[PDB]
Amino acid sequence: VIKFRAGVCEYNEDSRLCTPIPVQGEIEIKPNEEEELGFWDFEWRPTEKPVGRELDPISLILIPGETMWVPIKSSKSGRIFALVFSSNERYFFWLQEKNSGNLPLNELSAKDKEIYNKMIGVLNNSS
Repeated sequence: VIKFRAGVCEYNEDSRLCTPIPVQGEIEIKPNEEEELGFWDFEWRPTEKPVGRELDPISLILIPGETMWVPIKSSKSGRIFALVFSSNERYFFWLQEKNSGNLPLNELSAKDKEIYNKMIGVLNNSS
């Protein structure tokens, strides 16, 4: 429904560190495929398949209190949209373009207030 360019970022965490492996795809904000599961998919999907990491193509639901919204969990490399889960496979996503990583970090993954506000609202929302 609402599409943007993104990749995956690593599942690999050591101290919540990550290094980008350049991988392309698209993220799509949806309210479900046929809108009856109950929860709001972020469908990721490849133009280049995920590598270096345990992650695969996915259609993944944002469930309150099982999806935390983390603005950036790292400080090695910017551009970290993190959705972290309670031992059900956490998924990290990465901004495909550079709009972050020229400046000191904050809540940046692209932007601070916009993304933070978008992420919290889609997250709570539930069908």
